[PDB]
Amino acid sequence: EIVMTQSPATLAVSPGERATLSCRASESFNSNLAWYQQKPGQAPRLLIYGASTRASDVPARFSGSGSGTEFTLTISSVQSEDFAVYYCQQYGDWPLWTFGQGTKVEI
Amino acid sequence: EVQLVESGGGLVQPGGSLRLSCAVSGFTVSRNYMTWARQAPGKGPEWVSVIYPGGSTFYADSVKGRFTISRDSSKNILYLQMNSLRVDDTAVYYCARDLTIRGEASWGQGTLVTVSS
Amino acid sequence: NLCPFHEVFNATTFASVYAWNRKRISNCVADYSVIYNFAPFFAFKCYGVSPTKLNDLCFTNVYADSFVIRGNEVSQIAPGQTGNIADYNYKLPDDFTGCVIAWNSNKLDSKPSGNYNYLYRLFRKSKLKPFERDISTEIYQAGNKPCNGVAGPNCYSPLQSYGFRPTYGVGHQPYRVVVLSFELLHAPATVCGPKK
Repeated sequence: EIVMTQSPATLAVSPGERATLSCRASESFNSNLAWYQQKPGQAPRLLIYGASTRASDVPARFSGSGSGTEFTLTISSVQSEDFAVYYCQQYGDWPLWTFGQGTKVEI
Repeated sequence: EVQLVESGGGLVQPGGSLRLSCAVSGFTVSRNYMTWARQAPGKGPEWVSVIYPGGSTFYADSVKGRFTISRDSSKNILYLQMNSLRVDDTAVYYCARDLTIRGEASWGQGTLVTVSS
Repeated sequence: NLCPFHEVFNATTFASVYAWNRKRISNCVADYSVIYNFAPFFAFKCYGVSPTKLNDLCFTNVYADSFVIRGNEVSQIAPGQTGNIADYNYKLPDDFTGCVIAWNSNKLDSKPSGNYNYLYRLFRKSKLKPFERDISTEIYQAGNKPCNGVAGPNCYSPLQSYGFRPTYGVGHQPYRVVVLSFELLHAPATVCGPKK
C-alpha cells in the first residue's frame, strides 16, 4: 500500500512564527489526505480533511495545500499550544489508511 | 458530544487472549464504520480492523486470522477479541468512528496493551 | 438481426454505479468478438463459463450493465466478495455465470477540474440483496435522533462523489465496468453466435 513520509522530523519554530510542514507519498492517490494533530497523552484529532479543507472547530491558521504526491501544511502563527505531533494520513482506500511517522513541533 | 471509552487493557503473556470493550455514547455502533486503530509507542497509528454498518469486517495483513471484531447494538458496544498475541502487538488501541471523507473523525481515549514475559 | 453490443460498450456517459442500468438483450445473433477486439481490458474475469467457448453456447437471456468505479474497486465485482461497492451498490450472486469485463477509461471521464457526475453509495442500513438497485437519496440516520430531512449532525447524505481527475494513480482513475449475465433455463434458446 501507500507509504507516507513527512519531513523534517524535528521542526522547531519559536511561538508566533510561520511553520511549514511537508508530507510525501510513495505513489499518487485520489487527493484524499488528512492532517492530524496529536498532543502527548491524547488521541489524534482531525485538523485538515481533503488536503485543502479544514474541519469543524479548527482555527483558521491551519491550511493544507498541495496535490499529487507533495502535500504541505502551513500554520499562520503558532501560539503556545500548537506544539504537538502532526501526521499525514491517506484515506485513498477509505476506510483503509496509513499514517505518517511524526513531525513534532518543538518550541 | 461523541465519546468513546476503551476498556480491557492490561498485561498478558504472549500467545494469550484479551477482550477489548468500547463503550460508545453519542450515536449507534451498528450504523457506522468502526475502526480499531493501533499506535505503537514510537511511531504513528496504524489500522488493525474495521467493521462496516452492514456487517462486513476487514482486518490488517499483520493481524488477519487472529483478531475478531464484533458489535452489540443492544448496549452500543464494540468488542475486539485478541488471540495468539505476540510481543509485537504492545501498543495503545483506539476506537474510531472514522468518517474521514465527511470531515468528522472521533477517536477514543485508548487503552494500553502490553505483551511481555 | 445483429446484436446491440457496440451500443453497450461504445456508449458515452456510463451510468454511475449506484444507479446502474440493465440492458437486457434478446432476439439477436450475438457475436462475442466485437467485445474481445475493443481496447486492452484491465480485467476479463469470466465466472461460470469459459470465455473461449462463449461463441458456441446459446442462452435464454443475457443482461449487460454499465458502471464507472475506482480502479481498486473492480476487484469487488465478483461472487462472494464484500466491500463498499459490492455491499451497497452492486451485489453479484454466489452462483454467477458471466463475465466482469472492465476498461481503464481515463481520457473520457476525469475532467481536469474534477468529474463530480459519478456518485457511489457508501451508507446503507443493510447489505444489498444480489441483483438489486437502490436509487434513494433519503438522509442516512447514522446517529440516534431522527433526521426528518435535514442533513444535520449524525444525518448524512448516502451518495458520495468520486471526484475523478486526470492526475490520480492507476488504481484510482475512472474504470468503466460492463458485466454480462447469462441465464439458461427451460425457455427456448434465443441468443448465440453463428456457431451452434
